[PDB]
Amino acid sequence: HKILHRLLQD
Amino acid sequence: KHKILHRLLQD
Amino acid sequence: LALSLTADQIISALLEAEPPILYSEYDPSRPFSEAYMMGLLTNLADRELVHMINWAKKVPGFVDLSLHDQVHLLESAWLEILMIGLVWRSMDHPGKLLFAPDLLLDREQGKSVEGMVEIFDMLLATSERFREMKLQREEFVCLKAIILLNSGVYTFSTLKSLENKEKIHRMLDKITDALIWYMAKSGLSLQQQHQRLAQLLLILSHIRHMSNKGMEHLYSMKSKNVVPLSDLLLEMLDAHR
Amino acid sequence: SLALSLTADQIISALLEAEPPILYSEYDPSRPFSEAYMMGLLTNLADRELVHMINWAKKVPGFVDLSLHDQVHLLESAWLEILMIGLVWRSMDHPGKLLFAPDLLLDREQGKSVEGMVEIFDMLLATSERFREMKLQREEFVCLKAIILLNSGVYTFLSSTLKSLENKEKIHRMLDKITDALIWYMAKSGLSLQQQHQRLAQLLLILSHIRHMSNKGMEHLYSMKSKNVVPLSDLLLEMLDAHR
Ligand SMILES: O=c1c(-c2ccc(O)cc2)coc2cc(O)cc(O)c12
Ligand SMILES: O=c1c(-c2ccc(O)cc2)coc2cc(O)cc(O)c12
Ligand SMILES: [Cl-]
Ligand SMILES: [Cl-]
Ligand SMILES: [Cl-]
Ligand code: NA
Ligand code: NA
Ligand code: NA
Repeated sequence: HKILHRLLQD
Repeated sequence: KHKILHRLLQD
Repeated sequence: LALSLTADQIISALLEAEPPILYSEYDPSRPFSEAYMMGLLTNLADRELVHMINWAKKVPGFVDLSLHDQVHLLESAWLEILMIGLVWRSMDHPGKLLFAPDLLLDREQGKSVEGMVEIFDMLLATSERFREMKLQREEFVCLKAIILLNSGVYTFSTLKSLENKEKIHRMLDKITDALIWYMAKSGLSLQQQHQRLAQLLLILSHIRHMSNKGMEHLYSMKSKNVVPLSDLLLEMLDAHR
Repeated sequence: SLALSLTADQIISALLEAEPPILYSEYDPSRPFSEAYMMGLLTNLADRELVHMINWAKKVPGFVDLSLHDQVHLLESAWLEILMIGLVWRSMDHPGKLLFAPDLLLDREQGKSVEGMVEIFDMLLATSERFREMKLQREEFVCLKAIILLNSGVYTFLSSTLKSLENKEKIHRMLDKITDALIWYMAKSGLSLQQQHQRLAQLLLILSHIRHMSNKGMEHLYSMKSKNVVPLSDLLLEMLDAHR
């Protein structure tokens, strides 16, 4: 799970 | 001045 | 909805979304070794990336795309976006690069890192171009949004994807409309508008070049164990490998 | 200067007349299609095209008015971008394929024969699809190629003397004239003002992608050189070396 993908959610 | 490209642009 | 905004609304939205200007971690009690300078620049990029994601979510229409398209566009554009912001911040400081207010560097300081002065020289030349053109903040924010939407847009066959791609192209056209409107409002003649539109968009060829050279350099630094990189930067960099 | 006084029609006509020939590759179907064989075909073709590119550049309005050092600088910056935009143009009529030459039409599965090449193929193919989407016209293509030649190296172009500053300003004036020519062509074709500005931007954004693919291709070519995958001509080695 990419950090960037995570940050685009919150 | 010794570059091939330099020679081709003159010729 | 995003595609129904007027030119004024688009520029206003982009101006309001501008990210904060962060400080580097620079401790002036320590000298600028290659490793320390690389650590300062990459740590700054890491912290700026969080704010870049907030900014991207405020670019009209961006959050309407799928998360895969948002990831891909940011993976393609991130260093271009950092670098265009750097050049903008440096306009008021001829001969220097304002990485942060506490990290204003000249080309000789760039020699602290192998291969970096060549990149500094290109960024400094681009800052000179911004000054020559009298680049305005409204034009800058349009260019940054264009980079985000354009840099990754060709490497995008389902229906949903074609839909997302069409949305992006329609928004790129709306930003063109906004740039022209700003130039017309500012008094430029019709010929001056198309000439300046082209001058501005050609900036993006040079920004792309500098991002590619910076990415190659960062990979080289990583491959030589010069600097540890965050998981985010490792993944951002791996998107280009 | 005479070149800086040309009309839009004169600029477009000059660029159309300067178009280089389309050369053939050495492709032989009987040869094992190895990484080394494919890369030999591509580098051999690029070498032969470079000679014709020099003749073409000398016909771009104003180019021969610059110093020889100026001309070398601009070609060293732009050469692979110019080859690649020509490749994309030739490939427009062939969805899913890259027309390196009339006898060398390659798909992405053939590109997989070379390490690191399919990624480059995918970018070039996507750019060709964009050309198709836009219905790019030959008059627009030739203006873009001239823009690449004059723009790619112009930020690093030196202006440390009055004469070199003058030449740098001449390049920027000619870039403006080529923009004028593109707009004139699109107006004559019936586009509204809004459509003209939108299309000008769409066309110039192509050049960001061309730059990207050139940089990726140059890195790949350097890797091939370092790994001794194929022999490169003296000219290619010198052009490659001008990119560090
Ligand atoms: O320019 C940068 C930046 C950078 C940092 C902050 C900015 O706002 C802009 C660029 C970060 O890491 C690098 C790492 C590199 O190896 C080379 C570089 O040029 C850079
Ligand atoms: O694309 C090319 C071409 C090429 C050849 C002819 C053209 O008209 C365009 C590109 C040449 O050598 C390469 C060599 C490489 O290592 C990678 C490449 O992508 C290329
Ligand atoms: Cl912070
Ligand atoms: Cl003359
Ligand atoms: Cl695949
Ligand atoms: Na922060
Ligand atoms: Na116009
Ligand atoms: Na055979």
